[PDB]
Formats: sequence, C-alpha cells, structure tokens
Amino acid sequence: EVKIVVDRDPVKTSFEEWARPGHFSRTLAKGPDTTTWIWNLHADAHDFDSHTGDLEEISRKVFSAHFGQLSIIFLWLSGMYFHGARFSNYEAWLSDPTHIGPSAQVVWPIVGQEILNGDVGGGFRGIQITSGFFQLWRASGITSELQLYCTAIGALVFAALMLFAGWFHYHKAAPKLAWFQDVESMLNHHLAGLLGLGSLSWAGHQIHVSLPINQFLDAGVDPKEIPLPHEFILNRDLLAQLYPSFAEGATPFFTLNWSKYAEFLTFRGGLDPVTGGLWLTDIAHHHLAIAILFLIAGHMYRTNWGIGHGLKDILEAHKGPFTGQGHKGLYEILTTSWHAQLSLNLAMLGSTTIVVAHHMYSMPPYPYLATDYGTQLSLFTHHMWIGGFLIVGAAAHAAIFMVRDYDPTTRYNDLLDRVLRHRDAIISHLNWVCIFLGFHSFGLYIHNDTMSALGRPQDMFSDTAIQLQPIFAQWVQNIHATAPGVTAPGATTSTSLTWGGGELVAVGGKVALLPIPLGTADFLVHHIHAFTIHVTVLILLKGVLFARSSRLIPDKANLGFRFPCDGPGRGGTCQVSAWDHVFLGLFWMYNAISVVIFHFSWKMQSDVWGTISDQGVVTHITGGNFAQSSITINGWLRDFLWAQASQVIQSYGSSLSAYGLFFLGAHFVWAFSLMFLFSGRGYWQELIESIVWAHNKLKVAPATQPRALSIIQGRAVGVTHYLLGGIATTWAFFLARIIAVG
Amino acid sequence: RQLWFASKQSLTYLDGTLPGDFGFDPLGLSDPEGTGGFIEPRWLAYGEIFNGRTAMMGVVGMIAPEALGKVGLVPPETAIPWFQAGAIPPAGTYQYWADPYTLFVFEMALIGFAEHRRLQDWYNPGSMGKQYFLGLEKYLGGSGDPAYPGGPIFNPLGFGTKSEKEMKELKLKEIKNGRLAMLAFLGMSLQAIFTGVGPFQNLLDHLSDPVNNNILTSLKFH
Amino acid sequence: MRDIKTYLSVAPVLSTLWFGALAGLLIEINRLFPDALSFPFF
Amino acid sequence: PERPIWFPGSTPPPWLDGSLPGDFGFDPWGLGSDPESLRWNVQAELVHCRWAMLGAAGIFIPELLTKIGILNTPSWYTAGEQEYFTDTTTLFIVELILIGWAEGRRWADIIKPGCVNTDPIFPNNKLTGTDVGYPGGLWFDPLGYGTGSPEKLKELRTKEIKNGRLAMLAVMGAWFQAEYTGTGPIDNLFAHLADPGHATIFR
Ligand code: CLA
Ligand SMILES: CC(/C=C/C=C(C)/C=C/[C@@]12O[C@]1(C)C[C@@H](O)CC2(C)C)=C\C=C\C=C(C)\C=C\C=C(C)\C=C\[C@@]12O[C@]1(C)C[C@@H](O)CC2(C)C
Ligand SMILES: CC1=C[C@H](O)CC(C)(C)[C@H]1/C=C/C(C)=C/C=C/C(C)=C/C=C/C=C(C)/C=C/C=C(C)/C=C/C1=C(C)C[C@H](O)CC1(C)C
Ligand SMILES: CC1=C(C/C=C(\C)CCC[C@H](C)CCC[C@H](C)CCCC(C)C)C(=O)c2ccccc2C1=O
Ligand code: SF4
Repeated sequence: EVKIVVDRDPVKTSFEEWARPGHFSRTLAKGPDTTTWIWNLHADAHDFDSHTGDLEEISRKVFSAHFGQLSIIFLWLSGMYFHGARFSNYEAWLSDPTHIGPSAQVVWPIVGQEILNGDVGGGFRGIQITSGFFQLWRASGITSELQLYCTAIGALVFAALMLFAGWFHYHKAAPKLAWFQDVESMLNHHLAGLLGLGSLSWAGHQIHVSLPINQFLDAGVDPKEIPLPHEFILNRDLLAQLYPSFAEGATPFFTLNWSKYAEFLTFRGGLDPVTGGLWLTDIAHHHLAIAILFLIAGHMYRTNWGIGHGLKDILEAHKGPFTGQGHKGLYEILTTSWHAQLSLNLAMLGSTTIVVAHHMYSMPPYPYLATDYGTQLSLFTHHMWIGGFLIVGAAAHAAIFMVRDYDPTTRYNDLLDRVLRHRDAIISHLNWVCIFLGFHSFGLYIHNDTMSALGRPQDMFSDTAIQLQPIFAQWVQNIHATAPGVTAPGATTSTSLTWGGGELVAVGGKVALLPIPLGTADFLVHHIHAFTIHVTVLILLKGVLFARSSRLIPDKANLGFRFPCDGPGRGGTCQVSAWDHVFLGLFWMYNAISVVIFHFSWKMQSDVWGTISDQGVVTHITGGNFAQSSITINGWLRDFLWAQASQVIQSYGSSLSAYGLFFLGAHFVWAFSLMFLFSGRGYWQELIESIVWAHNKLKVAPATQPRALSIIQGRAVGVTHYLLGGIATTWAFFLARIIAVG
Repeated sequence: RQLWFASKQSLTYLDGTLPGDFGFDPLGLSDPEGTGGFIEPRWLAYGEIFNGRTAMMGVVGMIAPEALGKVGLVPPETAIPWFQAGAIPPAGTYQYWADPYTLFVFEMALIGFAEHRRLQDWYNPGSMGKQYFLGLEKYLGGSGDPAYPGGPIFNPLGFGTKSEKEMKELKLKEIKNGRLAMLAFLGMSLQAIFTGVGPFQNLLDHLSDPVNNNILTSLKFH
Repeated sequence: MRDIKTYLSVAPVLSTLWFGALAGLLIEINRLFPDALSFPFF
Repeated sequence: PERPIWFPGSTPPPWLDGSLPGDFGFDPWGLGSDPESLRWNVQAELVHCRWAMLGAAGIFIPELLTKIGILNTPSWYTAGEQEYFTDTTTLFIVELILIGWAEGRRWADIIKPGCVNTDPIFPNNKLTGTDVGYPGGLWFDPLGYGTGSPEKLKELRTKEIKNGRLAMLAVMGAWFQAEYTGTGPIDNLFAHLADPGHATIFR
C-alpha cells in the first residue's frame, strides 16, 4: 500500500568530511594532482548520479537538497520584505503612486557613490527599484511599515524551518525508496493540497483583507486611517458598510443562492479606470474558481482506498496503429530515473514562465502597474529570460537520460523506440523548414533594405507598398473584441484591452493600454520569432536523438554525456557530444529571446505607452514610428539602437550613472568571452609552460602543476561570459532608457 | 472485541492488547512498518493518553467558572466564560495579581521541570530517580511504563491494587473518557465560533428552546 | 573541533576572510583620508 | 562519573569526566572536544570568572550604596565618559602597558608552564603555584590557602568557578538592563519588588 517507512540515522552528523575536500567522489578524493583537480571538484559536486549507483541515496540527496533551495528563497524573500520596511518610501508611495518612483535601496556614501541616491521623490532618496514589489504590497493591502517588518521575521523563521528540515530528513530520518516512487499520492496531494488549498486560502485573504482595504485606498483615504485588517474580521458591521452581502453570513453559500455574493464576486473583465489594474472582484472570484477545479482534480489517482485511477493503466490503454505498443512501459522509465522527470518538468515550467510574461503585460493584475513603465518592461523581460533558460535545461537532461539511464533491454518503450528509428527524417525535415523560414523571414528584411537603398520605396514590403497583412491574427483579434456580445454573455467587457476594439484606459496622464494594431511590420517580426524558435529546436532536438549513436560515430553513448571530441580523424570530430549541442543551443536561445524583448520594447513605446493629453489626443513615446521603420535592418539601427541608447550613453553624473558603467562593463565581458571560444587549449597549455619555467628559476613553481582548462571547460567558460555580457548589456540599456522617459 | 469502522490495515497491528482499542485506524498512522519519529505506535499511544488527561482537567475548567457563577459562592468578578478569562485578549481579560506575559513565563518554567523530566523517563527508564533532586528520587524512577509511571507520588493510595483485568478495565475507562473529552473540548470551541455566548449558555439555548437548533441558523457573532 | 579548524583553513574560506579584512581596511582609510590624489607628507 | 549533570539522565561527553572543577558535563557543541582547546578554554573561563567577579562588585556594590545615601558614585553605564584627573586616553594607555605586563607573563606561563615564576630582579621572590592559572606565591597567596589536599581545592576551585559563572551572568544582567530600562540595576530590582507580576521585561 502507501505508507511512510523511513530510516533512522543513515549518515551521522559530523564535521570530518568538511575537511576532506572531494570526499564524495572516489577519483577526486585522492588529492590535488594538478589545477585540473580544483575544477573537477565543482563540476561534479552536485552530480549525485556519478557518486553512487542506486536510486535510494540519489533520492535522499535530491530531496534534502531541495530543502536548501527552498530555504534560500525564503531568506531572499525575507530581505525583500525587510528592506521594503526599513529603507523605502513605501508609505509615501501609497499617497501618490502615480508620480513617485519606488525606491528600496540606499547606498552608503563612501567614495562619492552617494550620487547613486537618486531623487526618487517623496522626500526620500535611493536606487529606484523596478522589481515591482510595491504594487504587490499594495494589492495585498499592507499600508504599514510595521506589517512589512513582521512578515520579514516570519519569512526568516521559515528559512530556519526549511533549512532544519533539510538536515532532519537526510541525517536523522531519511525516507526510503518506496516512499518516493508512490507517484499517485504525490500528484494527489500536490493537486489538492498545494495547488488547490493554496488558492482557496489566498482567495480567502483577498476577500477579507485586500478587497475591503484597497477599496478604501482606491476610494481615496490617507493610509494611516484605514482601520486595521483585523477590524473587518471582527466587526462584521464594517464589511456591511461596503458589502451588504456580508450581513447574511455564510448561509447563502450553503443554500445555493450564490447570486447574493454578487457584490464582491463578479465577472467584470476589463481593467479598473481608477487604478489601471484588474478588478479585485474578478481576481477574488478567480482564485475561488481555480480552487474548486484543482481540488476535485486532486481526487483522481488511486492511493489507498478502492476509488481512483492507476497511472500505469492509463498509459497502457492508449496504443495506436501507427504507434504500435503505445504508451506501455513509460510508467517505469518515468519512475526509475530522475533525469527523465527533471527534463520533463523543466520544459513545462519553462514554457509557463513565458506565458506568464505574455499575460502580465496585457492584463495588468496589480494596481498602478500599468502606468509603471519601468516595471512593465522589466517584468516582461525578466520572465522571458527565465523561461528561455529553463527550456534549454530540459534539452540537456533529456539528453543525459538517453546516455545514462536509457536501456532497451529492461526499461523498454515503444514510442521512444520508433522515434529513434526514423531520426534521419525528423532532423532533415526540421532542417528544411529552418532554411525555408530563414530565407522568407530574414530575406524580406534584406530585400526591403536593398530596395530602400536604391530609391525604390514602392517595391519594399510595407503597408504603403507591396503589402503583407496578417489576417489570421487580425481575425482572432476581431473575435475576442465581440466575444462580450455573444460568445460570453456574462462578461461585461473583453478579457483585455489589446483586442481590436474598445477604448484606452488613462491613469494619471499615462496610457494603461489600448488596442494594439497588427499591420505588415508586425507580420514580418512574428515570422522572425517562428524562425529562431525553430532553429533552437533543431539544435537541441538533434542532440537528444543522436546522443547515443550516429552514422559518424557508432558508439557515441560509450563516450558519455559531455566529452570534447573523438580526435581529428574521419575528417574531424570536434563537438559531437550532446553537451556541445546544448552548448550551441544557448546562443540561439540567447538569440531568440533577445529579438523578442526588442520586439516588445519598441512596439509598446511606439504604439501603446506614452502620455495622454488633457484634451484626449495621445502621443506615444517614440511617435509611432514602428510601423514604418522596423521593416528595414538599418531601421533597427537608426531608430532603436542608436536613438534609444541616448539615455544610457549620457547617463553620467546623475543617479542613472550606474547603468552607464554597466553598459560598458557588460561589453567588456562579452568581448572577453571570445578569447575562450575562438582559440584552443593546446596553445594556452604551451604558453603556460614557459611561464612555469620562470617560476622554477626563482623556486616559486607550485606543486599543483599549472594546467590549461579542459576542452569542454574552455567552451563552458566561453558561453557563460558571452551570455553574461549579452544579457547585462541589454539590462543596462533598458532600465536607464525607460526610467528616464517614464 | 467491538470494532468500529475497522480496516484490514487496522487489524494487522491493533491487537486489542493496547487499552482503549476498538480497531479504528484508516490513515496508516499506527502502522508499525513505518517508524521514523512521532509515528511510533507507543508514542502515539503515549500522546493519546496524555492529551486525554489534559482534556479531562481542561474540560472541567472550561465550564466550571461560569456555571459555578450560576449559583456558586464565587464572587461574579472571577465568574466568566472560559475564553474571556484572559487567554484570548480580543475576547477579554481580567487583571490578576500579575500582568500577563509574566504569568506565561512563570508557568512555562514550572512546567519545564515537570515536562522535561517527564520526557527523560521515556528516553531513559529509571533515570529520573538517579541524580540528586532534593530527595524525592525514590519515587521519580517510575514503574517502567512511561504513560503509567506509578509510584506513591503519582499513584498515592494505589488503584489497580492487584488486578490486571481491572487495570485493563480501568485503562479502557481512561481512554474512552479521554476520547470523550477531546471531542467535547472540540465541541466547546466550534460552538464558541458560531454561537459566541459561551459554552454552558449554549446548552440552555437548546434547553429553553430545542427548536433553536443553531445549525440551520449558522449566524456568526463574537 | 580539529575538523572545524581544518575546514576553516581551506583556501576559499581564507580568501573571503582575508579579502574581507582587506576591503574593510581600504574602505576605512578612504573614509578618513578621502580624495587622496597625492602623498603630501615629505 | 555519577556527579550531577546539568541535564540529569543525559550522557555527558567523554572528554568531560568530572576531574576539572565545575565539570557538570556541559558542552553541547564540543568546543572543548579536543584536549588542547580544553586546556586553553579552561584558562579562558577561569579569567573570565575573575574579571566579572570584580565587575559585579564594581557595578552592584556602589550603585547599591549610592541608592541609599552614603556616597556619590554615578552610574557604571556612563562611568567611562566621566572626566578624571587627566584624559581617559592616557589612563587607558597606562592600563594597556601594566596589564600587558601581567597579560604578557601570564601568557608565557600558559604556553610554557613553570618558566616564569621567578622574579626577574630579586631572584629569591619565586612563586609557589604549580597548576596553570593558579600562580600561588606570596603576592597571590599571602597566607597560602591554595596549597592543600585535593577534594578541597576541587571544592575550593569549584567555589571559585561557580561564583565566577554567577558573576558573568550578573554583569551582562546589568549590561542589558541599563540599555532597555532607563535606570540603574538596583532600581530594576526595586520596581520588580513593588509589583512583581506587572513590572518586568513586559513593562
Ligand atoms: C550573422 C551571422 C550568421 C548567419 C547569417 C547565420 C546563418 C545560418 N545559420 Mg548560423 N550561427 C552563427 C551565425 C550566423 N548564422 C553563429 C555565430 C553561430 C554559433 C552559435 C551559429 C550556429 C548555427 C547552428 C548551430 C545552426 C546555424 C544555422 C544557420 C542557417 C539557418 C538559417 C537559414 O537557413 O537561413 C538561410 C540563410 C540566410 C538567411 C543568410 C542570408 C541569406 C540572404 C537571405 C540572401 C543571401 C544572398 C543570396 C543567396 C544571393 C547570392 C548572391 C550571389 C552573388 C552568390 C543559416 C545558414 C542552422 C542550419 O544551418 O540549419 C538549418 C544550424 O543548425 N547556425
Ligand atoms: C557571560 C559570559 C560568557 C558566557 C558564555 C557562555 C554562556 C557559553 C556557553 C557555551 O559555551 C558553553 C559553556 C558550552 C557550549 O557547548 C555551549 C555554549 C552555550 C555555547 C561572559 C561574561 C563576562 C563578563 C565580564 C568579563 C565582566 C567584566 C566586568 C568588568 C571587566 C568591569 C567593568 C567595569 O569597569 C567598567 C566597565 C565600568 C565601571 O564603572 C564598572 C566596572 C564594573 C568596574
Ligand atoms: C485516530 C485517527 C486515525 C485515522 O486513521 C485518521 C483519523 C480519523 C483522522 C484519526 C483521528 C484523529 C482525531 C479525531 C484526533 C483528535 C484529537 C483531539 C480532538 C484532541 C483534543 C485535545 C484537546 C485538548 C487536550 C484540550 C485541552 C484544553 C485545555 C487544557 C483548556 C484550557 C483552558 C481553559 C480550561 C480555560 C482557559 O481560560 C483557557 C484555556 C487555557 C484554553
Ligand atoms: C586564456 C585561456 C586559458 C588560460 C586560463 C587559465 C589557465 C585560467 C585562468 C587563471 C585563473 C584565474 C587562475 C587564477 C586563480 C588561482 C586560484 C590563483 C588565485 C590567486 C588570486 C587571489 C590572485 C585556458 O586554459 C584555455 C583552455 C581552453 C580553451 C581556451 C583557453 C583560454 O582561452
Ligand atoms: S581540435 Fe580539439 S576537439 Fe577537434 S579533434 Fe582536435 S582535439 Fe578534438
């Protein structure tokens, strides 16, 4: 059945191994042969799979390790709440959120660096933040420095709880294997307990605290006089003075007269004109609706009583003619291998983060988030990068599974077999498309640029010339605009304001949203994204399929997951290891994402954001030039890189100086990485030797013999810096630009 | 051996030798296959009897002071429903010889001596009658059963004088009473949230008017 | 006790302790003799 | 072995065996797990036992006697700020030298027992103590009182540590009380005597 059998004191808490570096691995433990040793110490620190050969210990280590990862997050949260309480103009920000920048960092004045303390207003100074906590603390009705302090302590305590918990469950009472593999109950609790009861509890706090309090601040009152949140929960008559449905108590909920709670549980849609965010009634309803759906879904898989499904039997009924044995056997290979689960989870959590970034800019959920141009740009950019990386990780661990855990004599699967057998078709067809999109997406930009350069602006691809109208997006925009009429009679308005119809929402002389048009200039760039996404898929997919064998090397599996090459024979076999396919994917992931966050930044400044006249005419930040200048490659140079880098470049001598330095500093690191990617090891090894000789002359030759980095480390350092230089350069480019213009 | 809502798992280990047994256990807890901490069938039994005993004096104090305020010679000042005695300030309080939070720490220290020593005898039988404790060591060794230490300080006259059946009969009475009190205290609470007029009053509300039946009403007030 | 001291003697732990002390020292000197473009004692 | 333990019924650590005066088997973290650190730490606890004993005498006795009207001593808390016959700095400097002399020689005895006990000037002034940390001699035992049988010194030394531990808590008592209460230690005693159940940390 399903029970809790654990062990007692597997590994004794002691400090011995803390003074025996490289104890975990048998190879590393003998000592530092050369400096190659101190690099292999960290490269194999967390690879629990290579230390031991059984699933039980690997499990207990990953289970306890997560507790550490969970603990750090709490400590990270604790600082953010603490800092917002002791070093912020939050309470001032609650008075005029429209035109006082959120600041929650203050620097010590040592070497003149107090120039960084910007005049964010509100009688305060400091680094203007952009993570947008302030809109999060207002949407939860905090309205006090004291309440930000107590949660900071509460957040800190849990960190000690988690960190303690990690210790307890690896040294004192560690679970057994049978505990881990019972994945029906695993899903059963997470769906009902974590996901389900998480929302319902939160839908609680919104009903009794965030809603009635924020309804005071939105109504307009000084924060200091809002009765404390435990007054409503005690004095039930106060909730009556706003929400008369709270007189009858919770009995309508029990008599199915649910249309009595219509005051604070609605289906409005749209955005709030006062605060530019969603209607907290909808949000209040939303988590409640989600709560029920998850909770019921929790009760599906059989755990201990008669009722419930069997995850094994579900996978063993779907087998088709084209597919053969179908999903039989996938239960094992998804249960006796952590690298399978980590690869599968990474892709979904990777994808979801992206969808988060597409929704949070079009349905602004927190109050006074819409007119916070510094926040919108950062939050959209941040989760794109997070979403991009995690997807690449799903390729690496899927590739690792093919090399280490896959075995067609015991863990045999049929679908994963058929997929292997026709892999030549899969890559070649994906190869042709990546070429097709390559010619018809970039080429149109090149042809546009050539014709424009020759004085033929009537042969370019644009709205004023040969036209390419996205109709399919223009059609679906139409449908969502008229959905409130027929196909969703409950809704008062559309689910957003970017649908091809409606009206803008103005908050304090700053546009929240308005219908986003889709002309030709948008059609091209959407087919750029379809191109770089496909190419990135090609590299990672090729790595996963060919991680065990190919027509070049027939025994690549025997060489492991990350090996440099197989020598210069057969024409040259540099970079055939699956690790080097993900190594290549990173650049395209860095390429796909970068154009997306360029596309978002220009489209919103040119077509959406911007001030609004008192009369009613709207003037966007860049004057609406995206629809004409974004179709020529030179256009992306003049009017985006050259014209929107002005603020970062001349940011010297004012609080935005720290961005001016990072802008340069990130170039230096980017250009630095090239030394590792372009060159090779055998040159650096020899130059090291001559340097080593001079130290022999003066007797200062070390005993950990100097060595050059290993082949796959020269690449690993090469890509890491390149990514760090590329991402940070955009970081300093964006924040300094948007903070100055809005 | 009367069984109530038994289960195949339950009757593999609930042998009935433990007093208060009725073979009721559908959540895998007392299962002896899985024993880390706090899931030992002894410890759970140890926590079962203690919680009951705390309930057996917790319940009576949860209805004594107001009901004794119904006729008794208690001056009405210290005759109050239990939740307004001072435990829950938002329900009310009363000014005792102290001011609160000094009563707490005093209480937590006095409890600390009895509690921790009460814990050690579970870890190390007979240990608490070895180191010097101002005399009294002759008793604090216990009889070897942590839940039933015995001794002239704990079992002064001595019942269960000599009869295991009686003791088994007695301990059966001790748990079923314990279960009765735990549920009862859970009654005095959930009544308070909904009724909000005090425990013993809420029995009169159903006495003078059985048609009250606050279930159907479900009005909430402090 | 011996094992704790040995661990505290491994290279990375000394580095942060050593450099941290060095950072504190330089910051203090710049707090007391700021701008310091020349060495005007002799 | 069967000596009283801080936590009765617990198993004391092996390196604590009751030999040393004041060994109630208390070392949860094992700071004295290895013999050498124990040896040094024994000294550390010993001297800390003597300083606070004077400090407890230094704080409580004058504040007591000034609370009643017999004298004029101010608060120990602001005792440093007071201006005496010269600047504080030089007196501290003078304190640096002279203490460094004893804290120098004491240091030599610690690292090398028995190599410091003879007077550098008048060599017939040799000190009599044999145990590290117990100098003996006519300067520090004007009548002996340390040269006795065991089970008496062990009693006496335990009467020296057990008081010292009582001091170190008390002076840190006078420390934190002066910070979050506004008055001297004796007031914190009396205001706790008028309403013991009300006037505490919880104001
Ligand atoms: C600016 C630099 C650059 C360019 C142009 C390319 C171009 C290409 N790379 Mg690539 N790559 C680069 C940098 C670049 N890479 C870097 C730095 C890396 C390291 C990370 C990689 C890593 C990499 C990998 C790993 C892969 C590619 C792939 C591809 C090809 C897919 C795109 C395609 O088919 O479009 C078609 C070609 C173009 C759009 C180029 C412009 C052509 C224009 C439209 C017209 C050209 C003139 C015309 C022919 C007239 C001829 C004139 C006559 C006189 C001759 C393409 C050839 C993928 C591939 O080949 O598989 C599909 C692939 O798997 N590259
Ligand atoms: C409390 C203290 C040290 C306490 C140490 C503790 C608890 C450690 C406990 C543990 O390690 C063990 C035991 C075992 C581990 O396994 C467990 C833990 C728990 C980790 C030192 C105080 C030590 C206190 C001292 C030394 C006090 C000295 C007083 C002095 C010097 C005099 C000061 C004055 O001169 C001024 C300043 C001003 C004048 O006006 C007034 C006077 C008073 C005259
Ligand atoms: C068995 C099983 C098995 C399966 O498998 C599953 C399931 C079924 C789930 C399970 C079940 C379980 C259960 C039911 C349990 C319960 C318990 C309880 C209730 C306890 C209480 C318990 C309770 C208790 C102790 C209580 C106590 C109390 C007290 C002291 C009181 C006190 C007081 C008073 C007087 C007055 C003042 O002024 C206040 C106060 C202070 C407040
Ligand atoms: C530059 C370069 C090197 C040389 C880089 C080396 C040898 C490592 C860089 C030196 C590091 C920083 C060691 C210095 C840190 C030591 C621990 C000493 C610390 C002392 C400091 C506190 C001063 C390679 O080894 C290499 C290998 C493969 C492909 C490309 C390259 C490559 O491009
Ligand atoms: S160049 Fe390097 S990677 Fe390529 S074959 Fe030679 S050794 Fe291998």
